[PDB]
Amino acid sequence: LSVRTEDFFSKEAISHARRVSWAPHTTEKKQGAFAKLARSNFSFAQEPYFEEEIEAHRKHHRPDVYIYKYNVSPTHFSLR
Amino acid sequence: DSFKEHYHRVHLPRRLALQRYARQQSLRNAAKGNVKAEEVPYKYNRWWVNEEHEFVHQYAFVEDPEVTKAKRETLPPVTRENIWKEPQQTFFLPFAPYVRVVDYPKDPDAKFLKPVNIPRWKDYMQRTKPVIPRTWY
Amino acid sequence: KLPAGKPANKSWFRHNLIIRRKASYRSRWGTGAEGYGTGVPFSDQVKLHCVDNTNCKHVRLISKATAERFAHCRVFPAVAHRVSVQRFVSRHRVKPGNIYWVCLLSRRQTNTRMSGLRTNFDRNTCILMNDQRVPLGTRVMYCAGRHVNHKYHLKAVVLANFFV
Amino acid sequence: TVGLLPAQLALSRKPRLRPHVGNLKGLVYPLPYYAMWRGNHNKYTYNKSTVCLWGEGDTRSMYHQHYAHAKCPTDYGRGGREFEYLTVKRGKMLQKPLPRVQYVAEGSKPVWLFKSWHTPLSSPSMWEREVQYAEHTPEHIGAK
Amino acid sequence: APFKSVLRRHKHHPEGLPLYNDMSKQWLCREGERWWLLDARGEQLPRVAAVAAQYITGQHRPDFTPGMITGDHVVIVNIKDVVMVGDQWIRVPITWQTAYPGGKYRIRLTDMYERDPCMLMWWFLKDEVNRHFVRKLKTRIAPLEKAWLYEDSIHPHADKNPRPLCWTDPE
Amino acid sequence: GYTRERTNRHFFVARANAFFSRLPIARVQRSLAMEAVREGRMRPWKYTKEQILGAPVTCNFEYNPRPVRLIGTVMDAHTEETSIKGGLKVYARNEETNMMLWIPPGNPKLRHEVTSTKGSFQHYLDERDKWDEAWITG
Amino acid sequence: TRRGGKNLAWRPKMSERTLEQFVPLHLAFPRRHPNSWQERQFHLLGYVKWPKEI
Amino acid sequence: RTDWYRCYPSLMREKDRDMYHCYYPYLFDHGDKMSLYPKIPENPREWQPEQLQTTYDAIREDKYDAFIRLREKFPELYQDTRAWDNPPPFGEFNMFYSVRFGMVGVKAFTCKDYDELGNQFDCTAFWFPDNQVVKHSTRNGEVGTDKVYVGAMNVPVEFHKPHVAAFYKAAGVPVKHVCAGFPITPDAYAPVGTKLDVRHFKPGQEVTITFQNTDYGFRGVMFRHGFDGDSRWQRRPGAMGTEGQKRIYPGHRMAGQTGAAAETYQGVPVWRIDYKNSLIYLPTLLDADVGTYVRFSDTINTKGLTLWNEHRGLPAFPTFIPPEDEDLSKLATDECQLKSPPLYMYFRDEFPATQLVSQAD
Amino acid sequence: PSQTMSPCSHEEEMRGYVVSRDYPLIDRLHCTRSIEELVAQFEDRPQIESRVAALADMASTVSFRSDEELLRMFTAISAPFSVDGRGLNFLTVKVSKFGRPYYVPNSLLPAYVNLVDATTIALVREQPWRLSASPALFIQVLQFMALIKVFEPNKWFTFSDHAPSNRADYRHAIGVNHSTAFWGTGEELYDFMVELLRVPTMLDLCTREQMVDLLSGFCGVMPCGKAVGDVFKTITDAFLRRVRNDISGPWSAHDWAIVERMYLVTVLCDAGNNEILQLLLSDTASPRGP
Amino acid sequence: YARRPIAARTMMDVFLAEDMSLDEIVNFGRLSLGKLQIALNNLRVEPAQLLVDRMGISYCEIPSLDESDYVFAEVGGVAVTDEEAERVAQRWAERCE
Amino acid sequence: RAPPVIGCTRKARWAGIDDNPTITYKPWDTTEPLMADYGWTRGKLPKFRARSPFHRQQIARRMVTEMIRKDYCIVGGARAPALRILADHVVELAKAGDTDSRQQLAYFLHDPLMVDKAFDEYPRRFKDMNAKYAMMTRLKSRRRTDAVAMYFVEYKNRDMSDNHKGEDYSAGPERFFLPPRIVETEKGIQRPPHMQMAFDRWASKFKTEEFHHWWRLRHAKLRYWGVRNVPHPSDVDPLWTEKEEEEWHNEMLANT
RNA sequence: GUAUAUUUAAUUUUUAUAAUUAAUAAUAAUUAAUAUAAGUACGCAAGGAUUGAUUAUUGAAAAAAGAAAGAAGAAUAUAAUUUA
Repeated sequence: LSVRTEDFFSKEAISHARRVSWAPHTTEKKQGAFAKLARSNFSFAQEPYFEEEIEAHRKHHRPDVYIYKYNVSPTHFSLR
Repeated sequence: DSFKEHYHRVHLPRRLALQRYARQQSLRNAAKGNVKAEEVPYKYNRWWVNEEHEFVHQYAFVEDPEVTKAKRETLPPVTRENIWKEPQQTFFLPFAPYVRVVDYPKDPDAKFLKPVNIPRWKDYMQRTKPVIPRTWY
Repeated sequence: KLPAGKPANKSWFRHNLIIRRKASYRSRWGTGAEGYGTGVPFSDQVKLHCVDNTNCKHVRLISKATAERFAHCRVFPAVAHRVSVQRFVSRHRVKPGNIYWVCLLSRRQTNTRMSGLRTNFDRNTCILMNDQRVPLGTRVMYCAGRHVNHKYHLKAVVLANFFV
Repeated sequence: TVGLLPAQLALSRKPRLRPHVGNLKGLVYPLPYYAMWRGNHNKYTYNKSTVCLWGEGDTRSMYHQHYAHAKCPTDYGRGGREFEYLTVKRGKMLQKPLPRVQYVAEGSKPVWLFKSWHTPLSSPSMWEREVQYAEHTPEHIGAK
Repeated sequence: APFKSVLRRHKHHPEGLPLYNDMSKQWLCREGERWWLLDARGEQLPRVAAVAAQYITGQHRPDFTPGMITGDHVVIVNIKDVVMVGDQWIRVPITWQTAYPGGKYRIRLTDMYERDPCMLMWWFLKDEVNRHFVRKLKTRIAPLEKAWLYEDSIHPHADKNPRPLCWTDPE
Repeated sequence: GYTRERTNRHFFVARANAFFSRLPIARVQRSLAMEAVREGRMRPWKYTKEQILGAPVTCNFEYNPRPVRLIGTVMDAHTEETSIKGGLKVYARNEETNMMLWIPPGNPKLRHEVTSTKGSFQHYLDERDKWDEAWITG
Repeated sequence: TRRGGKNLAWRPKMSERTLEQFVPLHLAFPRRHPNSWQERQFHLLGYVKWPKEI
Repeated sequence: RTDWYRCYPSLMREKDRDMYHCYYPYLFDHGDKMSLYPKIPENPREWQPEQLQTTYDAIREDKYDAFIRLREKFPELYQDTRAWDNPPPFGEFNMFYSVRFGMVGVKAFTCKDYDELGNQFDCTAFWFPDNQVVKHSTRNGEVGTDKVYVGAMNVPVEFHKPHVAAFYKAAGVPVKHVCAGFPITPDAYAPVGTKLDVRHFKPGQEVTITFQNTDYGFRGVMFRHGFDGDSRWQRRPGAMGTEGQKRIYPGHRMAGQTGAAAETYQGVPVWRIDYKNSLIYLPTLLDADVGTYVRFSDTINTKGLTLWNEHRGLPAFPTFIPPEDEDLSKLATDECQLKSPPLYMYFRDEFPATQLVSQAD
Repeated sequence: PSQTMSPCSHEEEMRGYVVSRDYPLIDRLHCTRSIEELVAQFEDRPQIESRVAALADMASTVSFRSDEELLRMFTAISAPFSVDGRGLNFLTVKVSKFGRPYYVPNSLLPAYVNLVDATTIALVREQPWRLSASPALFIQVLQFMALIKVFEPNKWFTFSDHAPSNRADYRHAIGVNHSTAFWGTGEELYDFMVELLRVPTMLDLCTREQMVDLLSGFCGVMPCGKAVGDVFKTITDAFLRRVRNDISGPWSAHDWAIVERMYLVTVLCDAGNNEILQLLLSDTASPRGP
Repeated sequence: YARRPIAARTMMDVFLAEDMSLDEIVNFGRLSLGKLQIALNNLRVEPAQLLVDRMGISYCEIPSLDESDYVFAEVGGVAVTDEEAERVAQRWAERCE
Repeated sequence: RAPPVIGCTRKARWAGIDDNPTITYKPWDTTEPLMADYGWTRGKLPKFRARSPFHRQQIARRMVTEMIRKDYCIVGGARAPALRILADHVVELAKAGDTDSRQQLAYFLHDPLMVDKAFDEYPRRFKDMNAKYAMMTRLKSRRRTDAVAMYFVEYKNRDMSDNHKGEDYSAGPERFFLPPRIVETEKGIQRPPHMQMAFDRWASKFKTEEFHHWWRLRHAKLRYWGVRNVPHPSDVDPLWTEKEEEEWHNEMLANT
């Protein structure tokens, strides 16, 4: 085709989970904010395992509600 | 007859028989009345960020028997005029060509006035592949 | 024999120094008249004419391979062989033992450009050069070649009036 | 551009990067280096079970607290060095519908929050949710 | 006296090599053959190979005769699930060689499995069959062809009702 | 014999020299020559060796920075009629340089023009003698 | 310089440094625990085979 | 000589194909539906301790909803994300998948041509006689085994052997002197009996040339392989252990029949197409006799790139179909020639302006 | 017009074929010749090339033919073969450069292979309902595939029973038997027929004679001589049900002969129908047949 | 599936007066071709019958125009202007007349 | 750019012609009629075995001279096509009829009388013939000596030929020095007087008795050397006698 | 380190058709010249690198199914140059 700024500049290779948002303004890197504020410029483990995250308000206050032998919550089940 | 030569000699017909059994699965499913051919699911999970924070794409292509039959039977569309009139460029121009020359800022010696939209030399050297999300050149 | 227990060839260094083409039906040193890449670089003891105000008149080459195709990617040391005399200063104070670099100006062999041009000069021509790639002579008395237009021969280009 | 010197592509003495010229058999797809990590060969493609670490082909049946929640059982593939950089499979492709957001009213007009790096990361607005539905607002705690 | 022709069947000859299952020889008898199913899930590979070879070569029959090559077919399934005792999966070598000077191939059971597990099972069955009969090509080859290997649980021999093969370990 | 060197497959053993008459090679080559003439890389020429030998030729090689200008004779000509498979020999003689060069026609950069409508065989002979003496002395 | 071993399916033309990452150490599959060891591990842990009703 | 170290795509291992690595939202399979959460088994007894069966994860739901909303309402900004949900259709040319068949042509003659610069190319002109897709082949439908057999030149009935004539009769295609084969992809199929024009290629693309070398007969080592490791030895004088050579190793350059052989030039650029006379000029010289049936294929990659792409161009997939109005019999030979762009960048007699002492411009 | 069409007699006119519709691009030739004419040519000109051409035309025209036309085609084509012989064994030239001769089949074998492939494509991939609708065609195809040893292609290349060949089941990487090994000749068609039997409306439409012929065809096609277990069980069950339902009504010596043929077929397929045997032994109205 | 056997081993072109128009030439050629075809068909007195029987001619065609001529839009690398081409044509016509 | 194989390289005996640009060297003007290079390449005549190129040239001259003397000549091996091509070249020279062509043929051949005979008869004999003037039949009888294929090389248009008209060569005459057999229907033909006189003078030599003594001495020489079937010079008989002379004289008078 | 057997090279002569697997030539060729970046990073200063392009080093390669005692040329480069 032709030459383009899309070809010029490369985006950050960040996973969906890590990405805070897909907005055009948030497209850039996090360290960009610090670099702008300072007016200057400047690796997964072998077995990267994460335990599933939960909403902050629900996880910090989990009701002690149970059923026959399974914990029941508005968002999650479990076994106990 | 080497060990592996004998192994493959014995098993290649056996692998063909196993594949024949696998095909017979769908053949029964069709003779039952369900003429629709076996469908393979589409995999959305093909774009990844590897351990070194590098973009990776898995290319998955599915061959449609109906499309293959149509191609083998009917003529293809007439070739576009541009395709057969323009040549195949012998070079591959850079994704981010570097041009230090620019006539916008007075006294071009001043670096702090160069347009930012044009690439840097580091970008020109680094941009050997399409942008991250994109795969086709 | 060396190394003992597995003798090798003692010509390992000269193998790096020289460029040799396996003389097989698919690979040969042409006569220089068929196309680009055909010919043969000069050997060590080749004697050639040195055209300049320098007292030297004949120069024996030292490089195991000398040609125009790679006159800019290699250094051609050489030794003055038959120096002239006067009857009466650095240019005229050459000696038949001193060693200088040389810059090819022509080859008596058939030289083929990539453009299909073929040329046959009458004399193997060179000029003395200091280790800083600056010619000793004040000017030249022969025509250079297209290979002499490289930036590696800047002073030679400046002095040599006519190219080919 | 034209004033700069691009890399030779058609004719050159430099190594033309085509390792597949004398190492692959039969059809070779234009995708460069698709069968390179295998050892630069396209044989032994009939194997269904391969050497697998946790989270790979045959470990789908087994349970591992991480992959059991962070990887679909049907999404498992081949071993490490036998990774599937390119797959070709005959059949009718099936575009299964994408997931539909749940616990959202029908016809409700959400509120949009424009996240941007100009807002400091520590601010709770960054951790807020972009698309905000009226039915997601707890009105009995006073929240708007 | 007996005379085996120097003009043998060669792998490079268009006539090709035979399959002793479809051959008819004085020392081949498929009339008394049976069919067994061996599920090699969680069973040590050497033990599975030995157990399979015992039935494949016909040594499990009281009418066994070394000259006569008669044995029951064995369908080995779930070879992918075959187990090795410890670190043997990567610390056990498989060595072969070509006539070339370099020639030598040293590989791991892990590599053999990643290429084809049935190949590894075939290697161990070959080792057993060679351990017991090595002096004759026909004896070395025919039982191996009698053997059937499948890494998955799906095999096309359902039309033969292969009875499950039940055995016990030395322990 | 672990390798083979000869192929006996029909595709390779087959030759179409029998059917070559279906395509006119000479007409295609003459069309290429006429295309070169139209583009201007060369002009048509229909001369014999007797007619051309000894004729003066001016050569302008569009090298850089200064185009190379030479005047020489015609030692030989490959063909007597316009054709891509041509070529012409020249003996250029500068102040102290005697270079005999073969120049092919149709090259956009090597503008060679026979500046005279005729040549002299006596001139060719004496120029050839000069070249022979120079080559022997060299 | 080797005159043999050119079957890339078994002798890949890659360095030991490049193959080290692919050498498995915590080999999840194929498994290394035979079925005969299941009861032995059960007893070692000390559990009991209670009747189904219990 | 080789750059396999350059030739390596960004490595990845399937253990990393995790929800936290996916560039786009990670979707789970629940049968006929795609979900953001793992499938909760129907039998609750299969639940494991410390295992959470998620039914509504606010973080995933919000992030996915925002992603979908942005993709739907800002298509231009998020065009590159379209391929995630809208995969390219099959049967259309694909840059990394589509492989199209080639052609068979006779080596017509040799000539010399010149670039826009002063570069001379010793071109070989290959004639492409009546070419047609003679047959379609596939080994029981196995993926990747699709092959197209293309004819070379018409021929009388009496010319061929009885079995070749029978093969052509069974095919129904007009009898052809030569028939080559090309492995392709299903999308590249063309119906049997199709007519192939020289414009199937492009002036500046890259072609793989398979031909038969000229027969030089039985020649000695000086002619073939002519120029005129260690097994076991002790580096130090510590001990005495060695392994001498007890025979001739299989790889040993020795006198033999040098000549006829299927040679294959890889990635020769095309230089000129003359579709009126059905000729293709390649700027190279072959070690083959005139009349050899050369096979032209399309090089699929070069220097880590793909021959067909938007930057360079796209082919007449599957083949070139000439328009209806045009009539080659109504055109002259000079009106039907397509010259390639320059292969080199500068005048090879000189040096590039960067390396040149002075330039005229 | 552009020239003159030199006159010629009707006997010397080129007919029976039509070019493809898209001549300028697709210049293939199709055969519109009548099946009766093709069979007449096949029977009156026994030359190898004539038979090959007739078979090629038949293979081209299979999809355009009807059930009766296909029956006539197979009946005419099944002439040269015999039961005990080795079908499709057209060995003409003998090459013994290595030392053990191998015999290369002539052009007839590819003709029959292409005919079988065309029949498979027509009756499986294009018109799968035809086999179910017409039981006579189902029996004819099976009998043809039994007469020609489709599942024993090694016989196609074997020259003597003492040295059976393996050109159909051997394949080396260097290039041996690349063009004669692992042909799926009749595998797909046989699998489709087995599925049709296993899913029956076909047996409901069939006649007892047709069922006996079908079972015989299956046991003949199978290289071991015995039909698949499921197919044999299904056919035997259907035949027993029909015999029990129709014996109460009028019965004929032809029906008794059909029952005897079914019993013999079962014995040949190595099973034994105890009910049929007891019925035949008990019945005394009519004498038994051979 | 094949062409009819050879029907002509010698050829001879028939031209009319140069003043005849292209349409007239085409009409005459078509009329002659049709008459000869009818003569051959009836063969399977008049000039067509005499040609077919006595002379022996058994073929006639109307070949396409020889378009191999060059459209010289540039000579020696210099574009041929329309005015220059018309002037050259006029000069040649005047010299011929 | 240069080709892969550089320089004039010898190829297989039966190899194709490639138009790769290489410097071609020809020993001389091969287009000359009788000066043709011998080689196994397609552009050269086959080089039959000889002790040297000079010996090959001598053999070619002898073969052409014998062909002219008697149109028919039996030659063994690769020299048959060479003889046929040389005969065609001689016919071309005769048809050209230039004085330079005649002098060239005189240089080539051994017999000026045969040169004159060719330049006199071949023009009118092949005036209506375009290209091929000599035919080369292959004889199923191979030479017992070395088992080499034999070729009967003959001139065409014998009827138009004047001195060789009605000659049948199915079997040679009774004696090699007698006029060749004549077809029954062509028995009245009369040969040119000069050729007839030359043949008569040549035959008189053998008619002499000293030739009979030489023949007996040759019997003795071959017997001594080792040739087996050489009857003793006591048993041998003269080829020519008085009664045979008069019978052959009557036959010659009848044939005219 | 003075053609037998093994061994190796090649062949067993148009095979319509390379490649399911066996074996097998090229796992960083450095290096040299010039330019870009850049007269930048860095350095108290003089000074000043890392570094994927071009050139030089010029070659580029696939085993197994059809009919056989003349020259794979009716030989002078056309699978008939008219030819009697």
